[PDB]
Amino acid sequence: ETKCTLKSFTVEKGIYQTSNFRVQPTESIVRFPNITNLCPFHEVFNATRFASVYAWNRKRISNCVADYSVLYNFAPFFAFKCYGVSPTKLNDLCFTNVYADSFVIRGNEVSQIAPGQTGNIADYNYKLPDDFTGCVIAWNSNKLDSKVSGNYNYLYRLFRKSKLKPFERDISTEIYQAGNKPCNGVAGFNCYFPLQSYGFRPTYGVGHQPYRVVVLSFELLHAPATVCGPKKSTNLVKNKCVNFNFNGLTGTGVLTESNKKFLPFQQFGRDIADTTDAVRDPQTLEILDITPCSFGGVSVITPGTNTSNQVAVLYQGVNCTEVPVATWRVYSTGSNVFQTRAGCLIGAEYVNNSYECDIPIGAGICASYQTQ
Amino acid sequence: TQSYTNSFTRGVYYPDKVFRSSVLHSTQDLFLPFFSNVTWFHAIHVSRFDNPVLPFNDGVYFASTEKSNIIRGWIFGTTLDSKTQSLLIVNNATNVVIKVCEFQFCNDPFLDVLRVYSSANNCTFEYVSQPFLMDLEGKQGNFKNLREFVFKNIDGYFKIYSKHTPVNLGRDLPQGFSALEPLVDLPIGINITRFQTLLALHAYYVGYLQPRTFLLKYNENGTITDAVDCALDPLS
Amino acid sequence: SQSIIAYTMSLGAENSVAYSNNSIAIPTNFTISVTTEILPVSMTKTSVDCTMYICGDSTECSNLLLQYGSFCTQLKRALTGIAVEQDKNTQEVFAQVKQIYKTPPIKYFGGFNFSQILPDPSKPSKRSPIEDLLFNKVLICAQKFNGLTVLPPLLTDEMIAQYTSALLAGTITSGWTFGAGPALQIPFPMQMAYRFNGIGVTQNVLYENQKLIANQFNSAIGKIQDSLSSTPSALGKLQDVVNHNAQALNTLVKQLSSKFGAISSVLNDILSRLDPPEAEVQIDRLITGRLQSLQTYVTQQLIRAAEIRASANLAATKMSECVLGQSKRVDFCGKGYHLMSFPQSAPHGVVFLHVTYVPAQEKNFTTA
Amino acid sequence: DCTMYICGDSTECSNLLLQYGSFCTQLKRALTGIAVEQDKNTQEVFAQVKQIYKTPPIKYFGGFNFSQILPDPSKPSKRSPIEDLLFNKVLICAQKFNGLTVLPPLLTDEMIAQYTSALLAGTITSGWTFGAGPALQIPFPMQMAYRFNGIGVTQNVLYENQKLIANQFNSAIG
Amino acid sequence: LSRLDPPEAEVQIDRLITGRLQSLQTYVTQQLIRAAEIRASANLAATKM
Ligand SMILES: *[C@@H]1O[C@H](CO)[C@@H](O[C@@H]2O[C@H](CO)[C@@H](O[C@@H]3O[C@H](CO)[C@@H](O)[C@H](O)[C@@H]3O)[C@H](O)[C@H]2NC(C)=O)[C@H](O)[C@H]1NC(C)=O
Ligand SMILES: *[C@@H]1O[C@H](CO)[C@@H](O[C@@H]2O[C@H](CO)[C@@H](O)[C@H](O)[C@H]2NC(C)=O)[C@H](O)[C@H]1NC(C)=O
Ligand SMILES: *[C@@H]1O[C@H](CO)[C@@H](O[C@@H]2O[C@H](CO)[C@@H](O)[C@H](O)[C@H]2NC(C)=O)[C@H](O)[C@H]1NC(C)=O
Ligand SMILES: *[C@@H]1O[C@H](CO)[C@@H](O[C@@H]2O[C@H](CO)[C@@H](O)[C@H](O)[C@H]2NC(C)=O)[C@H](O)[C@H]1NC(C)=O
Ligand SMILES: *[C@@H]1O[C@H](CO)[C@@H](O)[C@H](O)[C@H]1NC(C)=O
Ligand SMILES: *[C@@H]1O[C@H](CO)[C@@H](O)[C@H](O)[C@H]1NC(C)=O
Ligand SMILES: *[C@@H]1O[C@H](CO)[C@@H](O)[C@H](O)[C@H]1NC(C)=O
Ligand SMILES: *[C@@H]1O[C@H](CO)[C@@H](O)[C@H](O)[C@H]1NC(C)=O
Ligand SMILES: *[C@@H]1O[C@H](CO)[C@@H](O)[C@H](O)[C@H]1NC(C)=O
Ligand SMILES: *[C@@H]1O[C@H](CO)[C@@H](O)[C@H](O)[C@H]1NC(C)=O
Ligand SMILES: *[C@@H]1O[C@H](CO)[C@@H](O)[C@H](O)[C@H]1NC(C)=O
Ligand SMILES: *[C@@H]1O[C@H](CO)[C@@H](O)[C@H](O)[C@H]1NC(C)=O
Ligand SMILES: *[C@@H]1O[C@H](CO)[C@@H](O)[C@H](O)[C@H]1NC(C)=O
Ligand SMILES: *[C@@H]1O[C@H](CO)[C@@H](O)[C@H](O)[C@H]1NC(C)=O
Ligand SMILES: *[C@@H]1O[C@H](CO)[C@@H](O)[C@H](O)[C@H]1NC(C)=O
Repeated sequence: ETKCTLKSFTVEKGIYQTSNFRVQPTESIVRFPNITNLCPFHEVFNATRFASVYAWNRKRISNCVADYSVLYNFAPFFAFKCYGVSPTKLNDLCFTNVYADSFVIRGNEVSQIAPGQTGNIADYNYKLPDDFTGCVIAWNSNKLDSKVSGNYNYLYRLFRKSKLKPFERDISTEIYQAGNKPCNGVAGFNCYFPLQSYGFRPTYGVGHQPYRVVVLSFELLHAPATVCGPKKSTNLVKNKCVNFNFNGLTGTGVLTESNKKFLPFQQFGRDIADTTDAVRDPQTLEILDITPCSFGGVSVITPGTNTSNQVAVLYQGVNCTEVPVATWRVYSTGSNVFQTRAGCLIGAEYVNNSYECDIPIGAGICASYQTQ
Repeated sequence: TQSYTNSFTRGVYYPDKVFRSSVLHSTQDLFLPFFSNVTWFHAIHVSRFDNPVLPFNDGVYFASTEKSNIIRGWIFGTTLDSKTQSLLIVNNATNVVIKVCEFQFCNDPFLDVLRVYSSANNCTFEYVSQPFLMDLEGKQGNFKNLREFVFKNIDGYFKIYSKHTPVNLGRDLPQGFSALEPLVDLPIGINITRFQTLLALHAYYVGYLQPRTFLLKYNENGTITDAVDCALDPLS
Repeated sequence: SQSIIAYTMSLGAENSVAYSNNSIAIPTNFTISVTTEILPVSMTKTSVDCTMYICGDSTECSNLLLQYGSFCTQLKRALTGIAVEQDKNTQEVFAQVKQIYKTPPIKYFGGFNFSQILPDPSKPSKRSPIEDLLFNKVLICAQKFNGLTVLPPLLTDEMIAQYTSALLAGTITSGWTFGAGPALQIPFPMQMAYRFNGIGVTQNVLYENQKLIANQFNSAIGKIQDSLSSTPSALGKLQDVVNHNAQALNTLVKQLSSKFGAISSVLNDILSRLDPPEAEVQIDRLITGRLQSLQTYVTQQLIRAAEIRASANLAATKMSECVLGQSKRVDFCGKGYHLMSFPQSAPHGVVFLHVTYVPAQEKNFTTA
Repeated sequence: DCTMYICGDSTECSNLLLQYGSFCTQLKRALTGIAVEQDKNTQEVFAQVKQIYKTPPIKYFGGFNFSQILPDPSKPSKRSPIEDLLFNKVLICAQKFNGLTVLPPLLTDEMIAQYTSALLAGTITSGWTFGAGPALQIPFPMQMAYRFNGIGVTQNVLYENQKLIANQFNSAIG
Repeated sequence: LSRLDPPEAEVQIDRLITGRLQSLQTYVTQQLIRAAEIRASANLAATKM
């Protein structure tokens, strides 16, 4: 490795740095609350009547177990575009608050429901924010949501004075003002009806039929999570380098015990470096302290290829007693372990004599190729 | 009957739900400025009522020292009419009957020489829970309990913080420091711009918040003990 | 009854001299004084790892760290060079003597009192009282968990004191000879007579006024400890170095929590909330931001190390000239005529105690 | 100033200046350190004397002529003739309107001349003694004799050849 | 800021900000390097005085 890090077949006498080492995690643990009640998703997708376009039926999903697999009972899925998050990882996530908006449109405008897009539905009926996160779903409903004479229940806005700000219903039967005649409710020439109706019949085709669309909006931030995926809980392990997934807080640690005095309304913990330090167990409601995982560089002490081919390692600032990483099989060599202030020295003895210094190490110690 | 006084150093609340110790963290948010002008309202009808509707903007700091249950509830919303959506809060002995039912009239006292929500048509979210206004009595009236509340709403949700202080012993808005622990954070999407208070038959402060930058100090127990403004004085 | 008052800067007391054709002024008394000088010698060694810092424990992020050439085989070399020169600085400053000398058992030097600077065997640390005061007037684990490591110097602060003790014991029983050839013994009053003979004063002045000179030296050395312990900021140069290094590390580690025009500042969050194929957009922004934030730190460190090497060189020169001999340069080894100097260690620095000669009482005369 | 330079008087631009960490709390510190050391440099160079000395009224130093370097009371600036030549051989507002400010030094060029005058008046009536202890008077020819005695030349050379040396000095300074 | 609306205006502004940040960091570094070599001369001037 020393010959590889610096391009040569002959390394001069001295000390060199090659690479780093880190302790490796052993097992994975997942902790979730006892909440088991299913979410009302199965009702919002499977309903009888949907609202109009200008007045959508916004719903808020409270705390429950959400299974993002029941919605797959709907086969077609004309569009399943997810913007903020990847759909595949939708199951293994936790959200703060979830909004669902369901309504019905025509095919030619199904592509219009997206951030940063303009038109008639996207400007006069429903505008999404540019930084929107969530998913959109659309399916075909011509065969069971149409009449031979047609359905005129659904109407969409066509004329508006000003651009619609995102997430703003505009239910208002105000007569359009055009031309130069101040209409006072005449609703005649130059004063149009803002809402125009639809007609749905089984004789139409794709792009001329009603499609049912539902949009889900999320928000991810440090807050008590109410909606979570159906991932199974696990057990608790302490004083061992493990990776944890506490309610969205994922990362490696040791998870010792703590003596902190968290207030009853606090959840997380921080430090002067704005890094997570302490956590509150979702189920047992105790306080755990998260200290990171032993890591550090390594060094090789060589007397030079001209003399010999025997080396020693200088694991920087890790205790030999517990974690000397115990791959080139030089670990805890018999009678070759020395615990100095610099770190773990493997491959050299420690005599009680004193000579001049050849290869400095640290805190005052020197290595040499002295003969017996 | 409106009197005026000095708000002193008051109205500091925990901005986030995290734990910090021995930190000098500084944050920018809606706060009550130091040494602001607080209006001491006054009314009495125990000799209908003698108070019009107060304006609401950027939240309200509300403090009072009542006897047992004289002042109970609050009314929020626009125009306080049964055409728009309004919020009601009533604090009785055992529960809170907070609701977002639509109403315009909810009180027919008729003091001699309930009738709550007289017209409630289309109700909405309810959050019945433990009562807010509770007091402990040491069988002496030397120390009058002081109750402080902060109401605000930003990007959804209704944030209500509160604190009790038995330290007061005869002064209005005393010198000292006391942070407010969060109590209620419930979700409502209605639009609020007008504010009024209730009163029980058979003392009243109003403030206003502004966007300011504060610097707060935490102790080793995680409790805020001091805070400084960054616009009041050049030394600050 | 106080208020802030603004005035015009002054320059000093107006003085007038009475120069004439035949008029001279000669002093009739002297005054031995002790000055003090403080010099930084070295900062704290440090090392930074790119991979753990820029792309924490993520092979997906580490793969994208390529296509940037080798921007991290040079930062390591620069930091290693800085650490090596930091190790060399103290070796240059202190290791001026080939051997180690021991203080004599019986301490009696013509009446002079050196107990304030000689090692005290009572305390196990084996340090002079002045060094104790210097050691008592001059978040850590968080940086350890981000790839920033702090290395120990290759001279523990228990053999540096040995070097200082050897120098100070050689300079009181051998004069300046031990800096050129073999050490040669000489009584202390004779050495002071020789030092007086080097600033144009005959030696008979010393031997006729010895008790007074010894008392003046003792009084001068007595109050320097009080002045050091009572001045609000005397060791103000070393603390500036420590504060600058701590602030640099703090502002480097704080930069990790910045969006840099990306959705989040956490690699785990972006790696779990999004799929690979479009995830190499935010990661690039984070990598670029962190690369700039680390290059700035390295450049600042190089610039700061230059100005501390430029001071370590001066400290070495002052040790070679003021201590191992007598310096004729004006106003170099302290104000006034120079007699001798003593070194003392301090955390990442040295403190020189200069002994200087100053005339006291003038008298007018007529000359031809 | 970062804000006026990078995003001139535009709150919309200033909002985007975040998400870059603190890249402008360090430039201010660096520039402040540079300014402080610039102020310290001249203080270190010039302020070598604790007191301020005055030139004697009657000027006659063994025949030497110092009028070319001593302050001239005729000009109100109180500067030597040589300093006048040095001062006469060594778009501005546009930079002021971009956030780049120029600060004045904390020594006006009318008390630096006082420091130089004090040094030069001390060095001709006291020799080198005023740099170590109290200033002591001494005639100028005696001082030159002492200075000759310091380069391995006996003093009797000076006192036997004085007018010639004075003329050579005057011609050299001219 | 006047010819375009906010929502897509945060594209050119980023380029301007980046360019100006680099152009100012270069100036600061040059100033530090130049100040070092003038301090190194002020010290010599003080010694010579
Ligand atoms: C040259 O300067 C030295 C230092 O000041 C002079 O020595 C000091 O002389 C004064 C005058 O007597 C002493 O003050 C008195 O001393 C007696 C001693 O018992 C004391 O009882 C009085 O309360 C008062 O302090 C002073 O002690 C003495 N300094 C020392 C260290 O002994 C010296 O006299 C001067 N030379 C000439 C020729 O005047
Ligand atoms: C040396 O002699 C000169 C001249 O006699 C002294 O200077 C005078 O001192 C007296 C007494 O204080 C003053 O009244 C005069 O005004 C001084 N003359 C001038 C031109 O300044 C001088 O003080 C004597 N030296 C010492 C040390 O006293
Ligand atoms: C040298 O100075 C030290 C400190 O001033 C002297 O130590 C003091 O000695 C006196 C008398 O013996 C004691 O009353 C003090 O308590 C001592 N102080 C300390 C801090 O120990 C020492 O005696 C002096 N040396 C000689 C030879 O007199
Ligand atoms: C010192 O030198 C100056 C300048 O050379 C002399 O000033 C000149 O004096 C002569 C005769 O008095 C005049 O003709 C010149 O016009 C003067 N020149 C200037 C620029 O003023 C001065 O006289 C010399 N000092 C003495 C004592 O002779
Ligand atoms: C959908 O709902 C109807 C009634 O609301 C019910 O009869 C039907 O079984 C449901 N089907 C699915 C797949 O949920
Ligand atoms: C979850 O259930 C366990 C089993 O009874 C119980 O000990 C624990 O307190 C419960 N936690 C919550 C948050 O309901
Ligand atoms: C050691 O280096 C010298 C240098 O030229 C070389 O000649 C010699 O062969 C080397 N030793 C061995 C064993 O190769
Ligand atoms: C290893 O050393 C560290 C510090 O030197 C210490 O904290 C730790 O307890 C040691 N290991 C054991 C098993 O004692
Ligand atoms: C060397 O010193 C160590 C530390 O005191 C001690 O444990 C060891 O026994 C010594 N070895 C010998 C041979 O004296
Ligand atoms: C508060 O406002 C009133 C009305 O202008 C004014 O009279 C009073 O002085 C103000 N309070 C203070 C402390 O200035
Ligand atoms: C308080 O209100 C709750 C909720 O309506 C009610 O059940 C309870 O009886 C009330 N108690 C009193 C004393 O009015
Ligand atoms: C309240 O509900 C009734 C019936 O549920 C409805 O007729 C009325 O329009 C509603 N009020 C509104 C929507 O303002
Ligand atoms: C709230 O209602 C008032 C009055 O109807 C209106 O002026 C204001 O714009 C509304 N605010 C919001 C956020 O809807
Ligand atoms: C922290 O709480 C403990 C527990 O009662 C108490 O003893 C200590 O005084 C408190 N310290 C502070 C600063 O509040
Ligand atoms: C000094 O010498 C000059 C030159 O002759 C003379 O003019 C002056 O009067 C003398 N002053 C004294 C005090 O002797």
